[PDB]
Order: sequence, then structure tokens, then C-alpha cells
Amino acid sequence: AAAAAAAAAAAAAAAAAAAAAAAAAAAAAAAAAAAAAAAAAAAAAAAAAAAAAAAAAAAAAAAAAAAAAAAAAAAAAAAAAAAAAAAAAAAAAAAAAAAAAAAAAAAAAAAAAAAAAAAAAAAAAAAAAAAAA
Amino acid sequence: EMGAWKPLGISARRRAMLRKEVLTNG
Amino acid sequence: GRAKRGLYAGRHIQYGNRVSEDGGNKSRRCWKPNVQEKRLFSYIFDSHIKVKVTTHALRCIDKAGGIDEYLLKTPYQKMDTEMGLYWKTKVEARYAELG
Amino acid sequence: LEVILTTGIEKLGKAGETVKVAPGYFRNHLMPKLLAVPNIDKYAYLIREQR
RNA sequence: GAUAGCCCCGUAGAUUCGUUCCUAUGGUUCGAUCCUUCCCAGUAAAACGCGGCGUGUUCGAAUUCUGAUCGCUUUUACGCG
RNA sequence: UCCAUGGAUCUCCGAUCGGGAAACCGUAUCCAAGCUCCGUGGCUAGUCUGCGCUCUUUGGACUUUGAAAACUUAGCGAACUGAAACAUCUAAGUAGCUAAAGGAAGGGAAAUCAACCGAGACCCCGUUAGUAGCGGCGAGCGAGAGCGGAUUUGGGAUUUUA
Repeated sequence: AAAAAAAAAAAAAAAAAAAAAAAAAAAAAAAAAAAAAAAAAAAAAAAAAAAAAAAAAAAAAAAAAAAAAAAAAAAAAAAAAAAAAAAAAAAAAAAAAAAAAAAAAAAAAAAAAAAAAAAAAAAAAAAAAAAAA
Repeated sequence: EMGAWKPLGISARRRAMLRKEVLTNG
Repeated sequence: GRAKRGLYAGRHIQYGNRVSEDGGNKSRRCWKPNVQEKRLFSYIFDSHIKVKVTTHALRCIDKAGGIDEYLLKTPYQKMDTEMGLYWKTKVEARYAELG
Repeated sequence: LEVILTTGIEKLGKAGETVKVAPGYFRNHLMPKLLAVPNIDKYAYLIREQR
């Protein structure tokens, strides 16, 4: 897989890297404790999204980014900053079912990280997190 | 916005200059 | 001039007249800012820390919520006292330790 | 000013309450005696976790 | 050896001199964004004293730089107006 | 001889390792890996077989300090003199002193002007004018915006989103 994605873009071919990293997402490498640190460096966080936005949902689904509530703040920030509110609330409900940051506390936790204003327009996905999501 | 929003978006002088350029086309 | 070692909150002595009440004489003088060497309490060290603050700076540390959570502010605005820059970077690195 | 109490004390509210107090009476005393804390959220957030 | 275009040295100039048209490429590309850093404020005013304003400072001084004190300003209705 | 290039040597103070009465007096470490050098152990002497030193040099990291005329920007900040004497005022934010900075520095793209019309960062040069304003309303101090030239520049954070 590394050799194939190297063929895709070490030669720096853009959509080739895109489809090949989607193929690695489909390869679904481990994400247990450090392989997830490898996978984010394979889906990053936020930024362009698009093909990455798939492996974002996917690396969230591998087990979860629940490795930390803090890294989970990083992941929710990525989802929000990719301006993908749909995938954002999706992965939100995903971790929620998947043992999230204890919504009976994660509610106020998101409240505080929102008063931090770091992830701002995801106040919409927060209205979801408070009404349905 | 929900409060007093971003002032008007653009620096009023960098809106007047642009409206000048625009209307310069007619 | 002593701010180079004090936490004077940018407060700076000012040299100007003093005007008499009736005759209108002008005789030079200065205005020195309030200065009350104190023993603040820093929740990082949890150990008293003795510095020469104004009262402007005192009230500011108060509002911001203590010497610690005041230190974590603009270095390019504390940039008057390089020893203050040092205070800030040290305390921030010790919070890093506690992260 | 106001603070939050890490323990109940006389002439003052119960343990887990937030209370308005005097500035010196907080800084010189009750800050180092470690009976109350400022209500910046970094500490507000640790109170309800000590409880 | 006296006042030189043609006595002399240079001088004009011509020239020689070192003055643009040009690098791929592996090493692997943290694989060209498979990264993201701290914001409502002791803040604007205010009173007094000062002063910079080319306008003695609020007997009339308008904005204003600063010392001590004190200190303001705002998202929410049949999922929508 | 001489020119150009490039190489050799290159005493001292200023001075910056320590002292200093300027031009003189005192002086590296740590660690690797280098042959030589100097004993040490081997007793098994087997490249007879091996350890641990040194002076040194390489090659690093420890080991460490820079100055100017005017200009600029600030911190201070005066009197003589003027008023026909003089205390508010002028001299003057000048003289001078100190600190910091670069070859310029600053200043800079509107919580700005103007007046219901308009303008459009910054400076610098004419002009408005010694006008208006200030001032024991005395002596003197004395413009802004606007018009003419020099300049010619805005850029970024905004992000319209898949």
C-alpha cells in the first residue's frame, strides 16, 4: 500500500494521492494507541477535507478518537474546521454511542471549549448536540 | 449577527475606493 | 527606570510642572507611581513570591485571577521587562509540565 | 470581588457555594490558607471535580 | 629657457576586458496542505493634577498623551417571520 | 626596479583570559582515535599478547563579549535675553547630558476629514496666512481640513466553501 500510494503521489500527483489515501482508509490500518497517531497523519485533521473527510469519519470509527477527551477536542475541532457540519454531527453521534466524553458532563465540557471560541461556527452542530445530536 | 456583528465587513475607505472603481466602469 | 526589574504594569514616572495656586509659578517636579512591594501567591509554585508591583498591576492581577493566570498573557505587551518575559515563559513551561 | 470556597467557613456560605468577598481578605488570607479560589473557569471546573 | 592644436604627457576615440540566451536531479517528496497558535476589558470614558494639542487647562476649553482612584456597552418566538 | 592576482611572515596598547601606573606582568578542559614514547603483565610468551600514560594534533562541544561625525527617535531640561524693570508668557522643548536603532529612521492604508454635497494610507514641497486661534487678550506664539506638485501600493487576517 505504501508503494502504491508512493506511485500515486511521491511523484506528487494530487488526485492520485487522494484515491490512494482513500484506499489506505479502506485498508483500515490499526488505530489502537499509536497507529491512530499514524492514521491522523494519514487523514490529518480539518484542512482540505474532501477525500480526507472520509478517513476522518473512518479513523473516528476505527475504535474512536476517544484516546483522550483532549484529543477528542482536537478531533471535533478538525471536523468543525473542515466546515463539514454533517460529518461533524455524524462522528459526534458516533462517539456518543461509542462512549463519548460522558455527555452528562460532555455537555458542559463542550460549553466551555465553546466559550474558548476555538471552534466557532460548530455552534450549529452544538445546537444539534443539544436538540437531537 | 446575534449581537453587534462584524463592523460592516470591509474598511469603509476600502469600500469607498472599490465603489469608486466600480462606478468608474459605469 | 526601575521597571527594568519591576512588574510596574507599564506605569511610568512622569516629569512635569507644579503650578502654584495664585501667582501661577511653574516649578518642575515628578509623579512617581504607587509602589507596594508584595508577596503574591502563585498557584504553580504554591509558594509566596515577592515582587515590587504597582497597584494598577495589583488590581489587574486580581481581575485576571492571580499572579499565575495573569502571567499567561501577551508577551509582546509584557515586552517591557525581559525578566517578565522570563517569568512568563517559565510559568508557562511549568504548566506544560502539568499538561 | 468573588471567589469559590473549597470548604465552608463561618460567617460565609456553605462549602460548594460561590461567594462575593473583599479583595485583600482574599489575596492575603484565604488564598494561601487555601480555603477559596478565584472563579476563572479553570478553577470553577476543578471545583465540581473535587466534588 | 617666453605666450605650443601639430615640441611632451595625456585628452577625444577606438579597442581590448569578463559584460545575458541556461541545471537537472536524487533524496525521497513530515507523499505540495494525509498541520494548525492565545482573544470581547481594568479596556474607552470619568474626577483631580499635569501636560502634548500653535488654543493659561474645565474661573471658559473643547480631543487629548499619563498618576493615584473608579470604571460601560448586546440572542432569544408554528423550525420561521 | 615594476604592475595585477594569490600566497609567508605578521612584535605591542587601545582590549575583550587575570593584573595593571595604557604600550608591561601573569596563564585550558572533556572525549574519541590517531604512530611515536614508557613502563606493566603475560609467565601460559602465544604477530611472544595486552593494559594504561603522555606531550601532541584533529575535531568537535564545552569552552563565550565591541567601539564612530552628523543624521533619527526618545528621557531629562536652563538662564541670559523679550516684555523696555518683572512673577503668567518668550527664550525653547533650543543649549547641553544620557539611552537605544538603521543606513535612513520614523509614519502608514480611518473609532479620519468634510458638511448633507463630497473625500479617501503615509510623508515631503508651495498655497490657504502670519488668516482664523492663543496670550499679565500685552510682548510675541501662530494653524487643520482643502487646492497645487513629489509620490504612486497596498498587502494580510477576512472568503464567497467543496
